[PDB]
Amino acid sequence: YDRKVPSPTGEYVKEPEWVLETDGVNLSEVMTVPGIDPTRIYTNSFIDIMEVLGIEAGRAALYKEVYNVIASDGSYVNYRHMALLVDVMTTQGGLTSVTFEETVEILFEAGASAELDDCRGVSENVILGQMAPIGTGAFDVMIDEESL
Amino acid sequence: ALATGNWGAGVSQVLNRYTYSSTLSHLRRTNTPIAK
Amino acid sequence: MIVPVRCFSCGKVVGDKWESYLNLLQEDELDEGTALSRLGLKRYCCRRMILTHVDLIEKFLRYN
Amino acid sequence: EEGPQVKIREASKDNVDFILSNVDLAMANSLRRVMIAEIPTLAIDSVEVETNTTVLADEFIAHRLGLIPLQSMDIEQLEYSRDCFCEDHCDKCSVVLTLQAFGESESTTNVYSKDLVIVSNLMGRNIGHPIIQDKEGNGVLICKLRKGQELKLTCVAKKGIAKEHAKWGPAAAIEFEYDPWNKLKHTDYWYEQDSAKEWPQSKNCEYEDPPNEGDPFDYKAQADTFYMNVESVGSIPVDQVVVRGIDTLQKKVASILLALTQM
Amino acid sequence: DVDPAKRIRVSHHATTFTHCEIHPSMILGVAASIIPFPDHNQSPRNTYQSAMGKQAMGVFLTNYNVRMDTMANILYYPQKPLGTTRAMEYLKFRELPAGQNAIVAIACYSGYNQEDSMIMNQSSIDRGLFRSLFFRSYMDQEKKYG
Amino acid sequence: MNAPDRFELFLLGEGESKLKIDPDTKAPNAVVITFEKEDHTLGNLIRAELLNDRKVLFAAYKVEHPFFARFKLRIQTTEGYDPKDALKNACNSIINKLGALKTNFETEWNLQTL
Amino acid sequence: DFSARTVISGDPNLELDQVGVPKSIAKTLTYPEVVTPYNIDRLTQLVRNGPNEHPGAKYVIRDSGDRIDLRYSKRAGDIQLQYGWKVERHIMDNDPVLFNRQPSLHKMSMMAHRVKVIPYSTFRLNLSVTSPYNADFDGDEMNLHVPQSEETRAELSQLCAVPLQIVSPQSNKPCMGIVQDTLCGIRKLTLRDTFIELDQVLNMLYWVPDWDGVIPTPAIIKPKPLWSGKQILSVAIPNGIHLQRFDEGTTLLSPKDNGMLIIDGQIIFGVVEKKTVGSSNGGLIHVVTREKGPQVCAKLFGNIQKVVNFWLLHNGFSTGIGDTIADGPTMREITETIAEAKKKVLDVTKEAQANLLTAKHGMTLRESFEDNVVRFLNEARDKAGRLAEVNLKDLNNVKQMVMAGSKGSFINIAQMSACVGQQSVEGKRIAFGFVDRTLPHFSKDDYSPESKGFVENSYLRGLTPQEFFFHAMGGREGLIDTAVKTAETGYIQRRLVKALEDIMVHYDNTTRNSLGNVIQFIYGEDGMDAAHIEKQSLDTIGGSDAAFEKRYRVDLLNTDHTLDPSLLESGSEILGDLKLQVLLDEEYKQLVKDRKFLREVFVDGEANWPLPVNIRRIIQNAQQTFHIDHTKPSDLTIKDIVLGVKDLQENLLVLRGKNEIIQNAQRDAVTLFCCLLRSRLATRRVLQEYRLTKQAFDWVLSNIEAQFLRSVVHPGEMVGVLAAQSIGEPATQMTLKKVTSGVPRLKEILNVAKNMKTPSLTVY
Amino acid sequence: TTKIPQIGDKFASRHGQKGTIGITYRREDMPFTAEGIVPDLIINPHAIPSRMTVAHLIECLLSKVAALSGNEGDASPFTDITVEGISKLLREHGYQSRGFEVMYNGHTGKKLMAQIFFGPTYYQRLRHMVDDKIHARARGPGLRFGEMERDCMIAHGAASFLKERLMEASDAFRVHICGICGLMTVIA
Amino acid sequence: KAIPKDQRATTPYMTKYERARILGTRALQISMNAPVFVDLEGETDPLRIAMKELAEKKIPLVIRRYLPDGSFEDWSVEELIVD
Amino acid sequence: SNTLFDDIFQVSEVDPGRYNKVCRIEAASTTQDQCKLTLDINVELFPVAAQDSLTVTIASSLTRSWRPPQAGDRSLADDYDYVMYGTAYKFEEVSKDLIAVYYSFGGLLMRLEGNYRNLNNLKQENAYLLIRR
Ligand SMILES: Nc1ncnc2c1ncn2[C@@H]1O[C@H](COP(=O)(O)OP(=O)(O)OP(=O)(O)O)[C@@H](O)[C@H]1O
Ligand SMILES: [Mn+2]
Ligand SMILES: [Mn+2]
Ligand SMILES: [Zn+2]
Ligand SMILES: [Zn+2]
Repeated sequence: YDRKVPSPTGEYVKEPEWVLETDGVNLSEVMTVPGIDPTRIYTNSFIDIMEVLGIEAGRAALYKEVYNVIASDGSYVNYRHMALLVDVMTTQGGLTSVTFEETVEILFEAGASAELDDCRGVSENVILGQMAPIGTGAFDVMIDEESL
Repeated sequence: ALATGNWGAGVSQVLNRYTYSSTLSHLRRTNTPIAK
Repeated sequence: MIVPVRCFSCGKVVGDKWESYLNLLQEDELDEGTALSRLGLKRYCCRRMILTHVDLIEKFLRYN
Repeated sequence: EEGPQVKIREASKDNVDFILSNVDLAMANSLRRVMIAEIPTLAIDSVEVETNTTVLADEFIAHRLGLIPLQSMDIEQLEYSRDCFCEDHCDKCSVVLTLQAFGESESTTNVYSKDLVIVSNLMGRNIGHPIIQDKEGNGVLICKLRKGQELKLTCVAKKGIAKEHAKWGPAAAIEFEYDPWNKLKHTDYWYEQDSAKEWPQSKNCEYEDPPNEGDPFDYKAQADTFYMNVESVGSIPVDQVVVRGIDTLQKKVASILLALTQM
Repeated sequence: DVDPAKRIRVSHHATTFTHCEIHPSMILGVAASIIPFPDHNQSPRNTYQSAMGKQAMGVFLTNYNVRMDTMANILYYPQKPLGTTRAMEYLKFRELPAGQNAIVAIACYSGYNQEDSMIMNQSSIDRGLFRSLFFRSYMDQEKKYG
Repeated sequence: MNAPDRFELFLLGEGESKLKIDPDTKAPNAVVITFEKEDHTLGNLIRAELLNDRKVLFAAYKVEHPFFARFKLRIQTTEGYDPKDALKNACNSIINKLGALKTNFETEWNLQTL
Repeated sequence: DFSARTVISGDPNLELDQVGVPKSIAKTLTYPEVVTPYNIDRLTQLVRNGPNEHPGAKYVIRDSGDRIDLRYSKRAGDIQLQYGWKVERHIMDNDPVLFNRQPSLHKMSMMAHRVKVIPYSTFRLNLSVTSPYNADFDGDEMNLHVPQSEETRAELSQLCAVPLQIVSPQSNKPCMGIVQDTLCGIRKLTLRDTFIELDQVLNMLYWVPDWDGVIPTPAIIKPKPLWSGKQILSVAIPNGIHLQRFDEGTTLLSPKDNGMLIIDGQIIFGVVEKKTVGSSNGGLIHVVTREKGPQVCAKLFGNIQKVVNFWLLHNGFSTGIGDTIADGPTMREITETIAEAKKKVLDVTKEAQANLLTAKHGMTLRESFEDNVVRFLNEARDKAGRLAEVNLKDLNNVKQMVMAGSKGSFINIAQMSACVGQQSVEGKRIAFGFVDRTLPHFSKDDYSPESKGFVENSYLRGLTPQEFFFHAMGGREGLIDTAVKTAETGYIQRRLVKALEDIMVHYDNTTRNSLGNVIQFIYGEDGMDAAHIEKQSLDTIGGSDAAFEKRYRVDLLNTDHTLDPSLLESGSEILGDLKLQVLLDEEYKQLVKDRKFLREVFVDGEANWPLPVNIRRIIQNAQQTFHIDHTKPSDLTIKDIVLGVKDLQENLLVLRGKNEIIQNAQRDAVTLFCCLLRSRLATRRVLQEYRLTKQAFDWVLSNIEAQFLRSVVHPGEMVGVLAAQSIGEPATQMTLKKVTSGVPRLKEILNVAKNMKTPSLTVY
Repeated sequence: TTKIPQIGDKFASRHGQKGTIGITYRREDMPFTAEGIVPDLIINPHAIPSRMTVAHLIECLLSKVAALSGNEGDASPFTDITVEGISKLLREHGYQSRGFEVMYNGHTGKKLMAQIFFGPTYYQRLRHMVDDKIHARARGPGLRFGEMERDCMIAHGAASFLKERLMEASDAFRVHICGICGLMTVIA
Repeated sequence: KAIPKDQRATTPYMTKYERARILGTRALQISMNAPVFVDLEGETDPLRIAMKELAEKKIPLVIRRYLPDGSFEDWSVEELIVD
Repeated sequence: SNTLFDDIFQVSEVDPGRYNKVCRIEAASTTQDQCKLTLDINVELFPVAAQDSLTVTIASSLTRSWRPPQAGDRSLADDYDYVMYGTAYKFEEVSKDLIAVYYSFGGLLMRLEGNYRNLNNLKQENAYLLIRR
């Protein structure tokens, strides 16, 4: 591979480097092999990244797997959408995947657990005859008695 | 079983008559239920 | 089902030419193109009209 | 007689080829359009069906009757049904035609538009008559019967313009060309190896001088001469497709002066 | 010395033939036997035609007037195609066609035919182009198990 | 259906006029006239004559949608010269050259056999 | 409920934000409107017309909650409305309504349009809204929804209206552009040689609805008044719009008529095609939106269309069988192209046949052989197709579409005219499904091109039977793969949206779930709205060390490296001044750090990155707006610049808390934009490159600051849903290497699968 | 019923591309050939190069010859029919041989700068049309608003709309509620 | 639990959502014959009227912004900058 | 009211590359070693050949509508064959210690290299261009 690196006079140049690429993955152990650069080793298995290098390095792997998918088709999506997703996947500290009367089953559980429904969802608000505290509902409007 | 398609089901269907060659085609259809 | 009355595209009457066109082929032995041009159908739009007519009524008349 | 100049090169009962000479493209094009769209003419526009045991449905037949061209030389002296004070139609706004046929013979009986009988008072204005231009004088084939089959109808014709439905149009194709050499460079010719080998020369080229390869392009020239050819379906003789054509424009434009006056 | 406009064929490097095809166009089925020049089309398209043909209106039988079916579409004025295939003879498509030869321009003219849309001639319509008959039959039973 | 009757292409609804004439704000001695139940036949023709008139500073027409038979013609003229006057001048020429032409033609046609 | 569905058609005579609604559909749907003195007259008339004449009404409801039915009601001609009753009126021109093509996979699939009541029976649309709705006119239908109250009408027009969705957050660029005809033709219009004459010019001009009435002056006066195509389009581009772009060797005299340059709303040079007027990052519609706002931008797409489709209606454009025939000589070259590749194949074959070929490293001999023959055969297809492209002329209408950008690409030329090429099923050449053969017309063990699916012929020429059958094998695999894609994609899309749907930005700038958990301490790490972000180059990052020090170093103590006195009025007077030099050393040290910082952030050296506030285009505006002479020293001082740029930084606010923590957040949030800022308004650039006056400079800043502040995201935005739809919607146009890719990969990602299909380590 | 073609109805050639009629033009307004031939249908060039339906184009050339000459035109697959041959025959008949013709604009009569591929091609009327397809349910006594449509409205932030649309007309009942035990136990 | 007029830390700019909701709450009121505070220099359209109102700064309403922790700031229409 | 550069040129070259109506003269000044013209011309309205020669004047009149000939039936601030009207976009390529001014005539482009009229060539648009043969 070609690697853009700054040159002695400051400008970026290409400098090829050999790179190995493997079928299969043993990160903890291959990292440790003499002669490699352990600081730049990579895998497309973001689980292994999180297991060896931690939640943040996994978060940043995961983004880079997501971004590869979307660019390999040739399209472009702004950072922050994929960043949102990948934060949602890693904010508990591991990698969490994103993938008249019924339902009763669930309300019984609510009961017995003392479930507190925050009432911020649009369905819950429908059932109650209300607007959801989203967008145009995320503030109240009141009559301005303080004015002339 | 002729009125239903009840057999294996979709085995008997109403004959298409939109156009002459859609008829012929229907009479010459095949179906595979269910590795490439 | 039956000759159309006019060329869809130019309006030329063409519904008075079918018996003749058919007489011109079977009785005087012209090839379809020579026959059409004898009925004066010289643009490709009218020619298409006679040449590609199909007189279905001739079949429909066989039912009682 | 100074102005727009004429020059017929052929004529025939059915067509009239000519050359307009000293005019704008617009008026030329406009006359083309009028001849196609706005010359009044006479055409079946209502059909009552007493009996049809035919193998064709009624609106199929009706539609075919609207298309049979009907004599229309005296159509200025038929009022449009919607301007006439009658309730519905009458002899000032309408011809009425009859059609009866019965499949008498064993073999198949044809119904042609000569079998159309007018049934109303013409006041000896030459209108209404099915037009007939084949050797056998059948005119148009309307239907076909089998032995035992029957069709009885009345029709009402009415005056009308092709804008409203093409059945009312007198003209058929209208040839129309200009600048056959391409001198004006109004068109840019597509070609693989050579523009002139690959496109056919118009017949209209003879009538006009080829250009000469040196001759640097003429920016000032305009389109002044038009090769036309009007073909009539017959409800109206030809010369009359033009003359009534020029005349209809001229009335359009006068209704515009009349309605400045009324401002 | 072969014809620059013919397709390339790769010759008989075979002296062992045991059989020969009757005709290669016989690999096709009923529907794709109505497409002209399918050998000049990208393959998915011949697949999409082979579905749409099944929605076209033509004359499904000569006896329609006497049947009573749920629904039926007969075109006023079926025309046989100026461009046919030799398979059509067997499929009778010339006799009971499903289509008309329309005079077609390929052009940008006004912007009202963009994005798989078309301008059609009104005058042509007036005079019959693509008009069709539609029939619906409704049924009903009487009394039953009361 | 939802199709407007075909008569609507050449025949005025209740309340509508042949012309409406309106002053144009954009520039001086300009007008916009909207013609109802007309189309290009007239609209290209009046227009093209208005341009043979050297006191004619601007002329132009358009049918804004093909569904409605109506056109809009905008004339601008030199100071002193009413645009409605330029449109009499121009409808006048038209009628005159056609006048002419139905004569040159009615003629050329008896000079004629078949 | 209150909605209608039909067939859609396009219409060049509607505005971008309209929808045409048939009159019959408009007499079926209704809005309840309250009588007041402002509308009692119109409502009266609408009542008297009733249900079946449009503008009319179907019910009246009084005080009582009593519903009066206008079709039956023996008193339907005799209602005297009261203030405060209600009338349910038919919808009418300009009511807002919401229009939607299913599946609605992103929010611009549901946009608010202004009604226009029309005859016949289809809903009609402007060609340029097509692409967000993913809709065309072969059958597609779409649903229109009528809002039922005043607040609901306000929501739709003030947030979902089409004009407000030109530039989308998805990709921080336009999602609507000029397409199809008007794109084929704007290029045609805009060529060097296109001149128009006065008759046609004035009709083009009157075609733009708000042309001021001024006939522009013709670019040719002399033998003849002839105006250019350029000038006439320019009538539709508004004033104060500037855009420049350099293509592969464009210069300011573009030999080729490349690139683009446009000053005060007039095209100077360049043919207009998809890069300018398409839905493109930094083209005209992105420029106009931002510089003049949504409503003007939305008019612009109709004024460009009006003009251009008028012109195209009189110019004409077509395509035909001819446009796919290449030259007799081209064909022979194509056929040899192809013959050589078949000889390469033949050696590689004989070579493997003798056992002379080597694999390399875990790759089988036969895998090596196939990889090589397929490169050969593809390399042939491609050369053959470059051949045909070249040979077609500019007037070749296929080529004219490709050049415009409106339709078609190289592969299409190639396969039509030169060669279709190797077909494949599951990544490989057609396989031996009879024993040791692909069809019975071949003999066994045949690995040649023809035997395994190379289609040598073009479409023009026609396929052979064997080719024909292998290309159908091919084709079928994409029909299948397509249905599997569509189904996989749709399920993804719903699950991402259900996962992210509650995440919202809050009035602390934090992004949180319905629990209040923090997902992000500030949205997007920068607090911006992605609609207000544009690709800009960060200057400090690139270049040699010498070059960065010529461009930014000011040394007032050195007669070679000071500011020449023609740059600046004070120039004589600051030579050798020690205390200005102290400021300037300070500004340089910060440029230097800047460059180091960024090269750590962007290890690669990539200089172009989306950031809010397009500074180049503000400076270009200042330059136009203050008529700036490159030929006079400026009246800016050193301190005006240096301290003015420091003070502006303090006011680029995203977070407003009085404590230290929020201050650090604020500074971190605004770091990268501040690097681009200090690089762009450094002293020597301001004077030597931009030549700003004091007044223009002061205008530059106060604008930077308003624009920056208007890019910040708004609390209340539902960025979750947005994120999800932004990622899902483009994962739906994956209709299409030796690592698992595309949709299955992306399944593999979101699923967090233990057992991935191609796991790989990259080791440096 | 008789069905007369209309804006909205669908049509196709036999090369797997459909369209709907987007408007009709009377003949005056159509572009025309010097012979005064006018098209029955006008299709857009942008529909061609990507789909690579060269058999459409070849069918139209072949079909022009067939009409001019009165022969059935052999469009079968796998023969030696060639465009080159077709084009020859059409030149013999007086037309340019790739099927272009000069045409003229209807509105103006002026010639068209570009010439136009023009010929008969067989088109089919397909079933299933703007009249079967239109409805419009707003009550008196697809076409919906499902999960995905709600999600787009959330994306835009339109909470009021989302409440109006997804309500019951099931009337707002009122109710007193203890502020300590949230329940509807309050004797009012 | 309320946050004194000073020390308020949220944007002084009106958001698109507030603006939408204001204009529409006010047009609802103008549409039900509620007195208006501005000169109708012709307008009959309640949204339009409301927008004239918002521009002349004569909409007497207050936006209560809740922070995620229950606490809130009150910002008047008068005061919010409209960009 | 004025005129503002004016000289006589030698034509090196006439490229049409790819266009039909339009071509790019490369001309020299007979006079100065220094002052050059690259310029786009409508060759159908005004042909031009290799080595032909040109009297070239920029000027700046004889911004209100445009109104047809009539003023133009006596009033010609032209005695020339060939007049264009453009817009300067300049880049003062101020290169070496010679100038270059740029100009676009509805996209037909010009460029003058040289020096002696720096205090001459409008900063600005309103710029006509005029040729006799
Ligand atoms: N504008 C275009 N750009 C690129 N490809 C296109 C374009 N338009 C159509 N296609 C291609 O055409 C193929 C299908 O054609 P088709 O006409 O059936 O599309 P469609 O109109 O959306 O079909 P339908 O409406 O029945 O779902 C697609 O695979 C697509 O890639
Ligand atoms: Mn499509
Ligand atoms: Mn579609
Ligand atoms: Zn005809
Ligand atoms: Zn009467």
